[PDB]
Amino acid sequence: RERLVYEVRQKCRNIEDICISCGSLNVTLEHPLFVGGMCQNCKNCFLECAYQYDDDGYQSYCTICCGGREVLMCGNNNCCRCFCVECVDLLVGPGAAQAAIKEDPWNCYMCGHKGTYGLLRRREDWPSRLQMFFANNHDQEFDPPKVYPPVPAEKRKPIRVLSLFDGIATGLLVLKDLGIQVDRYIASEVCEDSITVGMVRHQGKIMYVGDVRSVTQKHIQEWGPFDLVIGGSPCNDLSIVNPARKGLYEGTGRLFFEFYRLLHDARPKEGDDRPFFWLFENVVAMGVSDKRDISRFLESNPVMIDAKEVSAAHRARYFWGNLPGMNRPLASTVNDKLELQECLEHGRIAKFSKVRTIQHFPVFMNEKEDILWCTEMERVFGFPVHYTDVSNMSRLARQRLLGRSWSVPVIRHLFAPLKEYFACV
Amino acid sequence: RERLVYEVRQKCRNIEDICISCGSLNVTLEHPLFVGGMCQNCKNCFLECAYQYDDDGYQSYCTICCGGREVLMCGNNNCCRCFCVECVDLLVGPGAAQAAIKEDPWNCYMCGHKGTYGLLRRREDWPSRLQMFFANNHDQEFDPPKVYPPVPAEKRKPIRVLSLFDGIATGLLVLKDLGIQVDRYIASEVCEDSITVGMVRHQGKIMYVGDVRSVTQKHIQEWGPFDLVIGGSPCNDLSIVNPARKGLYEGTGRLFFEFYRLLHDARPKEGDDRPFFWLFENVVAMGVSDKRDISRFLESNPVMIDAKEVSAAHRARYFWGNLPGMNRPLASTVNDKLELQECLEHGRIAKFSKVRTIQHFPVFMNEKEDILWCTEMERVFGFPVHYTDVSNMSRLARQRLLGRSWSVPVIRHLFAPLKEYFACV
Ligand SMILES: Nc1ncnc2c1ncn2[C@@H]1O[C@H](CSCC[C@H](N)C(=O)O)[C@@H](O)[C@H]1O
Ligand SMILES: Nc1ncnc2c1ncn2[C@@H]1O[C@H](CSCC[C@H](N)C(=O)O)[C@@H](O)[C@H]1O
Ligand SMILES: [Zn+2]
Ligand SMILES: [Zn+2]
Ligand SMILES: [Zn+2]
Ligand SMILES: [Zn+2]
Ligand SMILES: [Zn+2]
Ligand SMILES: [Zn+2]
Repeated sequence: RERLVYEVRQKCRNIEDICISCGSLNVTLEHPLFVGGMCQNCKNCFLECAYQYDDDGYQSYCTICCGGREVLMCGNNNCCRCFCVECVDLLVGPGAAQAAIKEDPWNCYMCGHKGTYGLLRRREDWPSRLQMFFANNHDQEFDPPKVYPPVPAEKRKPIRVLSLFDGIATGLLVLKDLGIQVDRYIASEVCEDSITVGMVRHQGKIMYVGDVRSVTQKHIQEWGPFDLVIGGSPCNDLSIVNPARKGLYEGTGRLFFEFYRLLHDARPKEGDDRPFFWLFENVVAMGVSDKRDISRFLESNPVMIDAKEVSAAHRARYFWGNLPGMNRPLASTVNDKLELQECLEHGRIAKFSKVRTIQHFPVFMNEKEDILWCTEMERVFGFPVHYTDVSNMSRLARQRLLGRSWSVPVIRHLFAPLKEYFACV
Repeated sequence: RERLVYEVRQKCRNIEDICISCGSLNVTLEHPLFVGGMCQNCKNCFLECAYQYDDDGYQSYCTICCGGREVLMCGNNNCCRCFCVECVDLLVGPGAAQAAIKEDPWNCYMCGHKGTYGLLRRREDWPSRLQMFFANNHDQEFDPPKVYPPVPAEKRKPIRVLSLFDGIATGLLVLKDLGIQVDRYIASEVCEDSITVGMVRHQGKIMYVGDVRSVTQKHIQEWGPFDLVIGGSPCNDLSIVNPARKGLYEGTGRLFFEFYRLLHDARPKEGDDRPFFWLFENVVAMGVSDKRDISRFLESNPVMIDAKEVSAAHRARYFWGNLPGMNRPLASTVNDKLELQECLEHGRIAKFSKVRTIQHFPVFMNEKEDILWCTEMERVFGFPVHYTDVSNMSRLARQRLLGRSWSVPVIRHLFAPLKEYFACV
């Protein structure tokens, strides 16, 4: 693309007529953040790569092209973006990257105070375009989810939940917080610590099953009709945060199908018009063909929901499902804490306003750099105070346990219209 | 196990009380071919490894322990077994392997003419035990397939077939050979050569679809009710014959679920008691957890069927399904050719009686070593004479095309009782 952008700056080619990521001429889209066109292969790359972060908490690849060999990290607080040397040679000029390295307090171009440069200019409604960009994923066209008519209030009954990959029983907790009567809560999980957390916090009510692969269709039938089936595949191997990324499709992908199977096992037959609901959860840093196969099998379009809208964590997650109002915008109640500082312990001050979890140690306390405490990690994700202090487990394990979990106010947002279909306390 | 077999030969321990594969004390089974016990981990290893062959046409690992670091290949004609140096040190004695290397015309212990040795003796009903060994896979317990009562002859109608991973239309060909009227034959396939083969040989009757992943439930509904859904996942990546074995679960495993999905899409509802039948096919050289997940999802027990019983090829394949009489023993009609020589062209003589396809070049013609000709490969698998000579394709591709296919008399054996449920020509 060096010669093509030579012709762009000579006013012989429009920058909007060229794909600013790789220099392709097959322009179909516009680049959502900056000025230029966008080809489809770069859209797939952008889907996979944009929200991939390294162990330093900064982006794994360049923000522009979603590739790049050596990148520029950003000095500005809470910003995690990177711009590779090659991109800066076109849009800011030749040698601007090598000169920009030497600028010790440097701000990236999404954070630049001027907001206007010569060849590169920032497009104004970029957050709106970022939200629209996932609606722009009409390549995987699917039929709209079947809307079930509301059951009258006197006729409502307690909800029954099959919860696969339950973890620390975030789903049941949220259902309690919403005041929905829970007839029963069947849960499959294999990690003993998470089992214990659920046992204690939910007071023996949870009927514990073993591995998901031991659950047969006969099991599904004899454990009574289910009203709500929920689950989230393992995300630790999909996430770029784990240093030992042996594979992505291995382990986690197989377990996905387990959800798939039991979903069909729990689904009412056609002609049985009783209300039935399901939710699957996954990370945004995933493969495109992976995401397609998931969308193909669950026969639906993903919704991306980021917890930043309602909580103090960057937690962007896909939610497939047929719960009513899964698309509607997220509202943050006053109880929710949109600033990191409100979630800290007294005596601590946060330089950060959000913690990126999908400047390693986020806290300045007594002029020293510390990790968030376990009870604060609970407060960040919306869990009740001292939620995971049940058994005698190490801090590393307990942090890990909290880290995998669903963001509580997001899950409250999703589960809230179920109150219109089931009984209240 | 060296010290344990020291105590075995001192008449202080029974060889039947020790696992002769790895020396484990957790004896649950008996070794099917030879004298000793067998632990469960070695059973899983034996399931994965026994029918794995290298590119030389001989076994990938030792026959005894299904491991081994350096193996002894067998001199006897058509025998492909290998025995590693370590195994021969216990059962035949120390240094017997190094001395046995020096014996230039050497026979392995499954082929030895005496049939009786000191520590190792061959158990007599080993083929019967080999057949029973797959019935011995009761670890994956499942309910018996639902038997549908026979429809009266006057009421019978033409069969409708959804055929995924169709290849060269072996299924429709076999249905024609059985004289079953075929209302329609919907087929998904992506390889153009195989499409062409089916087009020509089946005279435009086949309605060709694209990739299986583009077939929706709506497609399944609007293409009319299906009476028979069949398919076999890609086996080239699972097979050890391809040198570039990057993975086994990638590509082929994902495509398996496609079958799974469309099967549920094509299945009649409960309460609709109309006859419906399905068949899935796969190779025997596969992983145990892979085989378990397949058995879990199709909710059935595999049947292993080897084509040697009815054809001139070693073609051991798993068949899941609910077709009546899928367990019953295979009969070879006089038309079928149990000897390789009958399948050769005139002027050729086969040293081999069977061709192992899952001394590379199987034929001595004019005192020279040659590959089987394409028309003979067709004759080996039971295809009609000159079946794949349709378009202008290379020999390597055309052999490959034939190689993937289902064995015709095996498929005839499976499909034969469908004549009791549908209309005849
Ligand atoms: N085979 C298996 N069966 C059930 N759970 C499993 C499993 N393998 C891994 N898991 C669990 O699946 C979870 C995935 S992340 C769980 C998030 C959950 N929604 C929460 O709020 O905590 C992990 O806790 C892991 O322990
Ligand atoms: N995505 C896909 N959709 C349909 N077929 C595919 C496919 N990917 C690979 N295949 C085909 O699946 C076949 C698997 S082996 C086919 C055997 C078949 N029963 C026969 O008699 O020939 C291959 O021919 C391969 O071309
Ligand atoms: Zn591009
Ligand atoms: Zn870049
Ligand atoms: Zn910045
Ligand atoms: Zn053993
Ligand atoms: Zn061995
Ligand atoms: Zn032999």
